[PDB]
Amino acid sequence: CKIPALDLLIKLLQTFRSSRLMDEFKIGELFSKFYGELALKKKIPDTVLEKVYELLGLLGEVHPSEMINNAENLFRAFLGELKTQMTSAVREPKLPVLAGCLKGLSSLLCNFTKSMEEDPQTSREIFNFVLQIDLKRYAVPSAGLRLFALHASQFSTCLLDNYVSLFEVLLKWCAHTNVELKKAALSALESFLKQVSNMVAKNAEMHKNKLQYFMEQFYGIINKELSIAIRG
Amino acid sequence: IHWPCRLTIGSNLSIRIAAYKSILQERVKKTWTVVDAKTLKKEDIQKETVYCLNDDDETEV
Amino acid sequence: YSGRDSLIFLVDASKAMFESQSEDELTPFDMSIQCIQSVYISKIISSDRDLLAVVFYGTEKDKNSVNFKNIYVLQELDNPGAKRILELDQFKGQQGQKRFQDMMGHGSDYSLSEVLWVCANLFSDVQFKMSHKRIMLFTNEDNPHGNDSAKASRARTKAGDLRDTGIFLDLMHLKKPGGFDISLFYRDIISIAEDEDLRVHFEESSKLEDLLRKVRAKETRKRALSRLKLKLNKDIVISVGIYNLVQKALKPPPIKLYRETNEPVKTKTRTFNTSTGGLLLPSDTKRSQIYGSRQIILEKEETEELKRFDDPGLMLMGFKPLVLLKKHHYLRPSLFVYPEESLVIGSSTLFSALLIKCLEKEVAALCRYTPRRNIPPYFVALVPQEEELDDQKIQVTPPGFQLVFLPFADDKRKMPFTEKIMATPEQVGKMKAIVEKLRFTYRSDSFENPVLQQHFRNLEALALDLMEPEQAVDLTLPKVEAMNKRLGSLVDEFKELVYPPDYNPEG
Amino acid sequence: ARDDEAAAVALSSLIHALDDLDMVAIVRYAYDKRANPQVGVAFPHIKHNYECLVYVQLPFM
DNA sequence: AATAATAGTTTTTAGTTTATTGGGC
DNA sequence: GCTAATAAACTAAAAACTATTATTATG
Repeated sequence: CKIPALDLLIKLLQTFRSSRLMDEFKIGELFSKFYGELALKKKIPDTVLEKVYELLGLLGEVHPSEMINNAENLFRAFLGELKTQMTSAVREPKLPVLAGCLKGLSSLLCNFTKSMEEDPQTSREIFNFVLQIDLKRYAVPSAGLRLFALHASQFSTCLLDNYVSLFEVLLKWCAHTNVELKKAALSALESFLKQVSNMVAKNAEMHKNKLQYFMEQFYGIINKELSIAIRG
Repeated sequence: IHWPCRLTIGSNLSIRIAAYKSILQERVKKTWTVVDAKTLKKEDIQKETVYCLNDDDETEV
Repeated sequence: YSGRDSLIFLVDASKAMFESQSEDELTPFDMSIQCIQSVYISKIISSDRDLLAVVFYGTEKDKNSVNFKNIYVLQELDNPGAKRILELDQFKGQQGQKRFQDMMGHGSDYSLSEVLWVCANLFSDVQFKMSHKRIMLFTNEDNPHGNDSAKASRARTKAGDLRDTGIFLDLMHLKKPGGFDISLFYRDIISIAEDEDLRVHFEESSKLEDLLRKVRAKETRKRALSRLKLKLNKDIVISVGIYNLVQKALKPPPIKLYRETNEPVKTKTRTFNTSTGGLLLPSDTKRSQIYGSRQIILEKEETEELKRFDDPGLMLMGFKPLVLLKKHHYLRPSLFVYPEESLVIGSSTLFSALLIKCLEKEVAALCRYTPRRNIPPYFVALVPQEEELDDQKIQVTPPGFQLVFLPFADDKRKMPFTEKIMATPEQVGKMKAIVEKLRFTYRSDSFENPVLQQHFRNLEALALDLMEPEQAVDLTLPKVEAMNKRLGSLVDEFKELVYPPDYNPEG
Repeated sequence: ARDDEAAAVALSSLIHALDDLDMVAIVRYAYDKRANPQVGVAFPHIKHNYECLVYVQLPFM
């Protein structure tokens, strides 16, 4: 299970990206079997093999109920391993490949589940929120940016805090290099701004954050920033 | 625990002896039990070994 | 790594090698082939990862892809396998010798340049890194290609050539009436840094014994067990190599393999929800320990942070006289540390200075040691071991510091020991006399594990399909009758001196 | 072992001879049926209230 | 459009399991 | 009559020591 296996995973992934509901149904059997081989708790697989998460990140079918009935189990496993990952107490806030894999998985699976209905929503918001330093074009922050952007709505009512910090972190990330990171930050930006505008419009407290947060920085915008500010 | 035995010397002498591991390594005398995360019990927690067919198959051997 | 080993074996396929001075003696063919069996068995025991080959010459056939006549390759440079051994055994002995001579030619003219060509090509084929371009052959003649001056010239030219390419060759003396005529034709053609110009050696005179002897050791390469750092003052930190000169042995892993295929089965073992028959999750795992009433629940990173005390490293605790440790404060087998300059350069200078000083000081280096992550630290003493040499100036002891381990208070288990009892000096003299009777000069390498050796015997006899497993000889059995004759009546003399003659030491 | 005071006196004489001659005894130890017999070194340990020998395992080649 | 940081290779190594005399009346 | 150490064999477990290569720079 190596570059051969990894390339095979990439192949079937791009297949499912192309193929949509012609023979996308002999997957539930396969879905169960990848859950089982992932339920092989042996640490034998390499971190690169953890791209298996993108494998289980699924959108090529209607995802019959059993897919959902196991998806939350997958989610909980990923949350636990993330709790392990960020704890720099293991000397590692590290998860070299894991982050993007679980990002893609939750991207494809949150489409079916997990609107704002509970604390777990805020929990996953937080695990994303911890997003210190990276290396080699800094893929993990971009992964987090895309993940949030696709499901910004499922994060409402818990983005109403730290907005100053979230905002400035977004600004620096798009200001940073690796234009892929820039555009990921852009997308996350617009998703966040739309969502916060929506929540503010329906508030009764809109005035507080309104007059305390926006026109000052909007004036202060005066490269690409202005254009975003224009939308803002 | 002592080692009551008889040291044999050559072919005609034997000495009853009592050995003792006076110096010893340090290891915990209480093992760690991995119970369930919900029942908090290990009874539902037991292993299933599979010797999946080493050929192009997965049947347990 | 620093390279691997390469070696090929060559045999003169001629009637002069199937004969003997007296035919009761083995033919050079037969002794050579059994020595090859021995060598391959030693490799399989020790370093079967190396690559081994066999080729013929003088036979009236050739199998080399070069297709030069009489140059018949037998095997390419391959790891020693039992199949190869059987291929050798079918013609080993002076009946398989005849069978070989039937199915295979034997005895013909050729030039040594051909065999040198084919062996050079075989070396060139393998893409790996070989630290030794060793060449082995078996013959006891130097004349047939010195017979033709052109053949001698080309052979020596190619010999110098392969020496230029760093190829090494060696020949064992084979049993001849006349011999290979030392320095007549092989004193420059052979890459030698030694001298044995004392006899044409018509008789065999070589290291064949060691070649036919079988060592039972793995002799793994030299690896840095660790390059871990010393935290001298938490500012000055040194890089040093970690090694042991001795490692407790083991047994090869039991390869579980399927019945009617002999194929090792890929095996996956996992836990599952026994309450429902479902399959568990790594999150489902909850670490627990019951004490009296409450069972206490902990996690993995919790289980390691309690094991986490400090970074992997060495923390110098101070100086302590070497005499301030008694050998009965022994712990797991001692280790050794060598200086290194991989990151901390100049640190070897410090190591030498401190070695010399504490040798003059006659004190040990007490340190606090954490091997690895999430490992508690322990008290460790560093005795300065001096580089000890011999007549050949070989490091019978290398320089550096032997690493010994300090048992803790809990490590002590004070027995319910009784009082102290003396003895008469005449009994002490009896004991001194008996000791001098059975005095034995110590020698470390004079012993092996009989279980290890016998399990080997089983293993290689199994692969070799022997008429019996080899009867491994236990060096640890004391020759009881030898001590009886070496002592005489001193045994019973001291027995009646101490033991009441009516009272046997048996209850 | 206890109740063999003759063996106790013999062991004491052994210890005294080892001290005087600076000998150390090379011995073969076999813990039980299923423990591998092996070689170790035995040297005396002396305290005011007890004299004893100390066994330390030794390696092979 | 080049160089670079990063993979398990074995190899030890350190918990586990067992089948082992032992205190009991 | 009950059931406790126990070293042996057996697991996983991390580092050495690999060899490989996405990188940025730059045209």
